[PDB]
Amino acid sequence: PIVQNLQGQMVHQAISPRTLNAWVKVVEEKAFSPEVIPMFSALSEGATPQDLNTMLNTVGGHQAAMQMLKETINEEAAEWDRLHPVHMREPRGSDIAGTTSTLQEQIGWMTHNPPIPVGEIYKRWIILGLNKIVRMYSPTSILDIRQGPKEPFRDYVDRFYKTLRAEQASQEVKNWMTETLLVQNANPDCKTILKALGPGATLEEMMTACQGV
Amino acid sequence: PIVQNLQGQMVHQAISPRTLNAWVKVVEEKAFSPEVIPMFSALSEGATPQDLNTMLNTVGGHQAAMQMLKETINEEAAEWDRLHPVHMREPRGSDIAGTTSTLQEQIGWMTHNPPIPVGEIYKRWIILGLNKIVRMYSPTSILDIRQGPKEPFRDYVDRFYKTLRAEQASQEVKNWMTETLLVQNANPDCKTILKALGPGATLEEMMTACQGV
Amino acid sequence: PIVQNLQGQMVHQAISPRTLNAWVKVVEEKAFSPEVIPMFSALSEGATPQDLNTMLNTVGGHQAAMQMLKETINEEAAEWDRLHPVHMREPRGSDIAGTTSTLQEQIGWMTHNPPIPVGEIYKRWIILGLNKIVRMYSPTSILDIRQGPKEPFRDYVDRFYKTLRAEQASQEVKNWMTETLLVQNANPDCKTILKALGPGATLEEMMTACQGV
Amino acid sequence: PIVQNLQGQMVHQAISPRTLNAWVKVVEEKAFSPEVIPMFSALSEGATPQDLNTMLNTVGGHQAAMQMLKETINEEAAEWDRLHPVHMREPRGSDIAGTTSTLQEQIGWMTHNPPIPVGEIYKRWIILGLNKIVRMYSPTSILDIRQGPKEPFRDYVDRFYKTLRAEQASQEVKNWMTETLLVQNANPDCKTILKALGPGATLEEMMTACQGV
Amino acid sequence: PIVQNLQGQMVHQAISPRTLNAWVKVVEEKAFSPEVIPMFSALSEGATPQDLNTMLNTVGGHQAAMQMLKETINEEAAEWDRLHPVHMREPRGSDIAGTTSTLQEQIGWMTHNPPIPVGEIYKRWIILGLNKIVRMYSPTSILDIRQGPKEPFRDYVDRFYKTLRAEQASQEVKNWMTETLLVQNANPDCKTILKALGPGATLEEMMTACQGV
Amino acid sequence: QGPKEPFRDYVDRFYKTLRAEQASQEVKNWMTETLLVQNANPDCKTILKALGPGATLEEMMTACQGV
Amino acid sequence: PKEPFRDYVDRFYKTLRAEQASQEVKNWMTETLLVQNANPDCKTILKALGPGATLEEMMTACQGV
Amino acid sequence: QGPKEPFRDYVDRFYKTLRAEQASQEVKNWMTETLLVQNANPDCKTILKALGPGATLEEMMTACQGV
Amino acid sequence: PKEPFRDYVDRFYKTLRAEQASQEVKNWMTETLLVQNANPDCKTILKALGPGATLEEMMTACQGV
Amino acid sequence: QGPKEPFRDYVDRFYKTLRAEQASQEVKNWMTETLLVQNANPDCKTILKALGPGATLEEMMTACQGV
Amino acid sequence: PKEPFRDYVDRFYKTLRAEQASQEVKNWMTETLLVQNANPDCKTILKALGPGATLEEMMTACQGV
Amino acid sequence: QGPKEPFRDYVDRFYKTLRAEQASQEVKNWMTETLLVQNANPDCKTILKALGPGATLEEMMTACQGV
Amino acid sequence: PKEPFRDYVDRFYKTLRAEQASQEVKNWMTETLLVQNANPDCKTILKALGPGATLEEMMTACQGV
Amino acid sequence: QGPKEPFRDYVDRFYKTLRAEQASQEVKNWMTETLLVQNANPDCKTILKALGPGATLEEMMTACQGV
Amino acid sequence: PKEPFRDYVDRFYKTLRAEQASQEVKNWMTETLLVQNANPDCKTILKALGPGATLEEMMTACQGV
Repeated sequence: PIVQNLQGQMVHQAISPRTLNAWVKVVEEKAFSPEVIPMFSALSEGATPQDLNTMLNTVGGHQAAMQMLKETINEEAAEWDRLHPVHMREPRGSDIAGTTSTLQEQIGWMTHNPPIPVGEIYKRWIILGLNKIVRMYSPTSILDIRQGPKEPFRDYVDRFYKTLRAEQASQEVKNWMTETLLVQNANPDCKTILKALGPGATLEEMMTACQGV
Repeated sequence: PIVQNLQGQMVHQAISPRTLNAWVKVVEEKAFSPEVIPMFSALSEGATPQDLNTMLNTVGGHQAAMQMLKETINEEAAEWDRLHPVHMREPRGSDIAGTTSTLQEQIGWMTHNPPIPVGEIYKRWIILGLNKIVRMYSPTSILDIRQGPKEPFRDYVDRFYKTLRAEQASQEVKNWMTETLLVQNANPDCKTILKALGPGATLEEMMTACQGV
Repeated sequence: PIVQNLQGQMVHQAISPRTLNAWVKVVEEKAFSPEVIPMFSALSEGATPQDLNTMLNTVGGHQAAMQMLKETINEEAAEWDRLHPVHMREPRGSDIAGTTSTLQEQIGWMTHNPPIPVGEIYKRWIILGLNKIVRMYSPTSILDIRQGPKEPFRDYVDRFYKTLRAEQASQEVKNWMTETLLVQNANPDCKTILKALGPGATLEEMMTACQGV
Repeated sequence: PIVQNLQGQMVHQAISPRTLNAWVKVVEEKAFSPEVIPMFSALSEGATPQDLNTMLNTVGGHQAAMQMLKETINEEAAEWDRLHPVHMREPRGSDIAGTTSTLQEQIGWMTHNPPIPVGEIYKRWIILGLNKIVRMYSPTSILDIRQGPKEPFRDYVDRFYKTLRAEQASQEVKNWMTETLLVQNANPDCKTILKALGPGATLEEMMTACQGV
Repeated sequence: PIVQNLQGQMVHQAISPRTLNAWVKVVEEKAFSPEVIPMFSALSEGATPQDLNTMLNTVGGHQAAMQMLKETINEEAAEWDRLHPVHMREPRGSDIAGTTSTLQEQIGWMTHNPPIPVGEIYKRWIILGLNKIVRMYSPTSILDIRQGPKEPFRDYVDRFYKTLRAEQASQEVKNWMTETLLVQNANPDCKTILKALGPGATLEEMMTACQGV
Repeated sequence: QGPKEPFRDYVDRFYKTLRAEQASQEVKNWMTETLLVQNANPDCKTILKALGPGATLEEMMTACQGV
Repeated sequence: PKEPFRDYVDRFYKTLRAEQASQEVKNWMTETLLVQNANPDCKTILKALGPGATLEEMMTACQGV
Repeated sequence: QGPKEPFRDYVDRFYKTLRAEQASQEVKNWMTETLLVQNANPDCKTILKALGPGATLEEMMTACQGV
Repeated sequence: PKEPFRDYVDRFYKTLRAEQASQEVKNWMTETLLVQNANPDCKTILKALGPGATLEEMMTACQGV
Repeated sequence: QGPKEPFRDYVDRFYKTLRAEQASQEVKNWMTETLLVQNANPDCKTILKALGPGATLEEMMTACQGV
Repeated sequence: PKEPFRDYVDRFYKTLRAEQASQEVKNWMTETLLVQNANPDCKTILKALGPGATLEEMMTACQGV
Repeated sequence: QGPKEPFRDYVDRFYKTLRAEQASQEVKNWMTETLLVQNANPDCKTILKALGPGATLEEMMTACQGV
Repeated sequence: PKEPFRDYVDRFYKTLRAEQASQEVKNWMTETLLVQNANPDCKTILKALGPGATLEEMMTACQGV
Repeated sequence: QGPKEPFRDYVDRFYKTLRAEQASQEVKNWMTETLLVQNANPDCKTILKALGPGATLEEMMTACQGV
Repeated sequence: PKEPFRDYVDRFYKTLRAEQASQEVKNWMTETLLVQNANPDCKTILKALGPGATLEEMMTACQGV
């Protein structure tokens, strides 16, 4: 992170040891279940690119996942260099990625007016790679999720949304999936309740109708 | 949060990374079980509206829940604008919600004399939305909770109160529910013990009578 | 808590958000099992009455438990007013409870010479209420605890002491309970080993005799 | 702990609330399993005797364990007074134990040149008492540990070493126990593999030979 | 760690008590499962050799593991003394290991220009020893890992990679192991799917082909 | 509600009981909304739940007649 | 009896094109009679819509039961 | 208490034993309150628990006679 | 024998309106005799109230057992 | 797809249905890619998955004919 | 029928060395005929490669099925 | 110890073996205390454990004779 | 044989009041003979006390076995 | 290795296969050390593991002949 | 056949004290012949030591198999 020093000038604060341990727990124990993206996004709040690379040094070891992450970062760095050609110096994609930039360059950019938020930029490329990894480690297609013959509708909704949260689908597809597939893949008793609501039903109406089904 | 700087003037302290991770754990792993409201209320102590929005950026992803939260916030923001028409400037509902206000406006209001506690105000609108979400994700009506034929009365009381804590019921209804339904839905042996106490029984008397039932 | 400011004068430090979350976890998940009293006592180290009330705002919601806590606090506040009649001003019971006192009054009392430790006083009234609540939520009388026919003696000793720790019993009764009931309620094989030690046996002798029984 | 104040003079920092809660978790939930000694040793890093007594106020409640701890501390305090007769004043055993010494005496001793490290001294007496308690609560003699007929050798080695770590045995006895009993109490198939290594085998050779046995 | 003091000069900050407790949890509870190396690497960020030795004082007790660690450190210290003969003074291997160096020597080296990063050097020797220990405590050869007849391919990939992460294999061997053994040891149905991809398949292609197999 | 009981008869039983019930009007409001659906016959209950909680008694009867 | 509801509808509206009642009557005819002359199962399903149902609602609800 | 034993007889057994018991008056207080109910016959015990712990022995006998 | 307790009460008080003892006797009559002439099960339930029971307590306790 | 149905017939069924389906072109894109493989016959599905998602319909038919 | 695919290939190419069609024909002969004259199982496996398959792909795919 | 073996005979077996055992005197001290009780016959072992670890061999034999 | 140990003790001490040996003998008589003339089970239990046992220890140990 | 196969024959099978194997010399080193023991017959494998990984092929054969 | 290995050793060395070959031969005799004349099971166990085994290794390994 970045902290105002005793002289009032902004200075680096290293990402604290037990924060990195909380990220190591998230990488090692949750096996890229979709909550890894929220927890990465949270633990890296205000992280400089040096801090973000300090976190990715423990995605290393998951060498298949790390490869997908590195190539996604490189792909986005090239796309940055394409969208923003050459005119502190303005950061190139490798400067955003914290490989070629100095720490003082990173903090300078993040503390500029207007800010050049290279940390919270690079964090988007990393989150996009983590989305690819969460897809790879997903156990099921959304089309495989069906309600158990005695499964509570809440628990099926959780299985469904947890899977949907991993999918590649655009929001327009996720809307269609929510309405059609959540109804379609319910068990026949609960499906009968859901069908009676008609196509415009909110998830609130669906679940409140199916309490104790 | 808000912290007195080295100059003695009040300044922003960002909600720390591992605090946000503790909130991500509460959203992701506890599936809007009713303890999500206490834990939100605790983790957001002294949060500015910018901090609260930083926490809600991880209710996003639970898109059905996030919709209920956004529309509840907008509903309360309109109700604020109705209850407090136009006369720092006094905050409009979108200023309470931290969308249109600056961070310095938020801290200025929260540090005024008397304080204008826009953080601990907005936190009530958020908690009201989380109550709607906790209802939606509740597994059972309070009327579905019945003591198992060999369930310890303590464990049934916990199942009952945990469900009652999710319900929409006003306190007058919750009082009636406690006295009549907790007795009514006990198993017949324990119900016989509870009935013998009469209608005025405290929960202490009920549980102390039913130890080892 | 209370912290020496940059001017050297003592000032309030708010009980930190993730400390309150650790208390919410203790209230919500451990269901007033007896370790709730140690964890309350630990998390509230150096808490002012405003801090303690900030912690009790999450016992609220457990409305039966909260009622027992409020009436125990009020009972102790009246007993304080009785034991210390009217002569900073000396704190009345409601000043100890942090309802009628200002934060500066609370810190002034806690930092006086000699100290008037209104925080670590009020914390005793709260712990006394938590003892009543731990009794109510206890699953068994100490007289119901018997060693399983193949239960290791250590595990029965833990079940016994965990229950004994919840009981109302004075220390003289707890001594008698330890010696007579721990022997009496062992299974007949282990009971035979324990009886052979005679009445003066320490718990160390009992357990070291019963390793691998 | 001890911290350099803004004037550069050393001053007390109270053992933080959530550190005490992490110790309460270690005492309450791990039932004096042998890792309680490492976790006590870690959480009490740089603790003054006042801090250490603040931690032992939650071993209280485990009244049998607390008695063994108190009498071990008193025994060591007398042994200190014997080994160091009367000549800040030099600390007596009760000054090491933080009962008769002031906080400023404790910090003065710990910050002297050479240091008089009354905290990290007293912590040894406490750890010696915790060793007695870990023995009492041990479930088995080391002689009771035998490998299951299909138990992986790693898991038996863990059961064995975890038990050996609780035993009274001197290091010379622990060496003999490791070599003879770990071989002797293996199941006959794995025992056949281990015997083939001869008496000089390292634990590395034993385990690498028994992978997938 | 190392922190800039109020005078701007760099000074020691002790590795905080609850950080050491998080390491004790990692050593005691995770039984040298391979995530112990990431968690050591994370918790020891910026650790001086005195801090690292403070962490290794709780690998002590796992006396077989501690022996492998000590001899690996001594082996690397001798190799350091060989690779860097005698010319602050330049650190010898025992100065890197923090046995013969002073704390001020350690911080002086770590804060030099260019830095002499004795902490993040010594941490490599420790991690190399932890790799030996993780091998010893590994439950299986990579050749023993086979997919269950109904095991999801994701779960077999996790079992495989978790085992591969423990192995001695160089990266060239790990590449060959990934491609040939992951295919070879799949169950015959999933193996049929994997074989159809040909030898060049990425892990992404393998897993996306085997979703719901 | 009985296993074959017409919904108009069950409504009559319910409100006839509710007049004797001694709880306050606030509780009776919650009762009329929650219990009337909860204790309905499983077929009739399935019809009623599809109306949602805002339905009037007239609408509930109009839907459930002949179920 | 067991005629698919779309076929019963087609018969009904084909007849309603022929018989010559006034518009208010034809409205009432569709709304009451299309339900009341339906198969007993279909009639039971259709009454769950109440009196406001358009034909599209009736067909999408019934599905031939 | 026996499976058919009159409560007055069980009280006589209990207090006759309590006079021989060697524990202090503090323990005997706890005994008279806790054990007398705990070891009562399950029917009689069900009557006694409904009186609550503040009941006198006279009240306990007055309630349990003829159970 | 098995008469519902409300009916036994009604018979008793209907009789107590007729027989002419003084008020102190009538008080004692309700309190002792309404219990002691009850059905044996009802009598067993009613004695659990002790001597202080009003008729409302007696009826709400017994419920016809 | 049927247990013995030729893949060209299943493709005809699928796209004939897809023309009647009322969802937007964005959804239909996702449908044509995902559902066509997902609902294929297990043998034919095994052939299709080996082509990967980038395969054209012509390639899918060319592979699955005679499966 | 059940001849191992390598032996069928060897027979085919041994024959293709003898019969005298032009190069474009020989290319088409290997590509179409080596598949179309294969055993029915082998033919089924080989068509999964499409028309671009080299002989090395054909043999490493078929493995004699 | 055998299922019927007199404790004096088991002590003779044990110490006769202990003289042949090659471990150091520190280990033999731990052996004589721990193993002698641990490997005793379950009845005899129950007698021995009640003496506690500080008992002498003479006391152990004096207690276990005729068990 | 199966006589409760308290009764055997009472017989023994009643006899020891009568027979006229000197005090050192009477001490030895209680200590050795009260054990050695006991029932074989009682004797087995009592030897577990060793020679130092007072009569109160003997009775509280034996309990009539 | 076969259930009765002489170790010299299994070594010949293994290295004859290893010459055909297309992996690099680094992989073949790991193969010769790991697989030769791992795939040995359970009796022969038990002999081989007792030699440890540093043993030469000559030592492995010298130990396993006649197993 | 089934003779305990210590007894076979004792017979062998008792004989080796008598027969008069030179020292290099006696070394080879102990090393090869003590194994090769052993019982077939013992011989199988002993070859697992290789040629370097001293008699103490041979006895502590074999244990009479």
